[PDB]
Amino acid sequence: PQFSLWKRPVVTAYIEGQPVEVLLDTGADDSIVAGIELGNNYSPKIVGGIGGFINTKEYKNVEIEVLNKKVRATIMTGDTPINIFGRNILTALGMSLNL
Amino acid sequence: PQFSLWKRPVVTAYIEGQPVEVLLDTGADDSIVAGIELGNNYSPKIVGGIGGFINTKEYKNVEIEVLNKKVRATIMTGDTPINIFGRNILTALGMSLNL
Ligand SMILES: CC(C)CN(C[C@@H](O)[C@H](Cc1ccccc1)NC(=O)O[C@H]1CO[C@H]2OCC[C@H]21)S(=O)(=O)c1ccc(N)cc1
Ligand SMILES: [Cl-]
Ligand SMILES: [Cl-]
Ligand SMILES: [Cl-]
Ligand SMILES: [Cl-]
Ligand SMILES: [Cl-]
Ligand SMILES: [Cl-]
Ligand SMILES: [Cl-]
Ligand SMILES: [Cl-]
Ligand code: NA
Ligand SMILES: [Zn+2]
Ligand SMILES: [Zn+2]
Ligand SMILES: [Zn+2]
Ligand SMILES: [Zn+2]
Ligand SMILES: [Zn+2]
Ligand SMILES: [Zn+2]
Ligand SMILES: [Zn+2]
Ligand SMILES: [Zn+2]
Ligand SMILES: [Zn+2]
Repeated sequence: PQFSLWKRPVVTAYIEGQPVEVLLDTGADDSIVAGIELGNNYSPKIVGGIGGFINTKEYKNVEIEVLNKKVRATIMTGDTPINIFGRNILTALGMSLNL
Repeated sequence: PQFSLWKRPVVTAYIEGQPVEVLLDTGADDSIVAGIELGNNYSPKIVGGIGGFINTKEYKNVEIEVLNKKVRATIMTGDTPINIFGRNILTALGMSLNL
């Protein structure tokens, strides 16, 4: 698939079966999702964005389905205004930025 | 050129001739840089992300040299923690995000 970036590169995904809208974000190291409930097996993490820092819940080895692929990856849940798949997932998917 | 996303995609750009390192960010609609003064002809705007919001100043038709290309583009200035070249610049350069 190819994203020409005239529109946001947004897609739908499942995270442990939970449907989400996510932004493919080359500017993010991590993948941050709001709203989904992945349970109590997490570790707290601190994530910094353009405005400051948030606490997140880090879940390892989470099943994610996106772009017709299935991978395992780390998801952090917390208060992001847009759900983002960062480079930890983009690399698992084999994505690249090209010119 | 290809950015494989194992590392942050950061390159050196020249904005009105001054060198800045910038992050090539598909998750950003627009571009925001710190530490460079672009003057009194702007439109104030607020942008939001993780951690909250920041005040910015939006400048039009700014000279940018990056990835051996020269373009004229919209740039915001503000107290951003990292310099971001968002989709308005990536599309001017003809960049794409591919799987
Ligand atoms: C959260 C996204 C919807 C929007 N952001 C772009 C995003 O790529 C930022 C860009 C970014 C990068 C570093 C620092 C601040 C912001 N990355 C980010 O917040 O990533 C966080 C998750 O992974 C971690 O790795 C980097 C910071 C953490 S943003 O910086 O808030 C932003 C919003 C609007 C514009 N026009 C430009 C930038
Ligand atoms: Cl597009
Ligand atoms: Cl489009
Ligand atoms: Cl499913
Ligand atoms: Cl990281
Ligand atoms: Cl941490
Ligand atoms: Cl960690
Ligand atoms: Cl972080
Ligand atoms: Cl391909
Ligand atoms: Na003016
Ligand atoms: Zn398009
Ligand atoms: Zn499934
Ligand atoms: Zn949407
Ligand atoms: Zn991180
Ligand atoms: Zn992080
Ligand atoms: Zn971790
Ligand atoms: Zn030059
Ligand atoms: Zn400051
Ligand atoms: Zn392919």
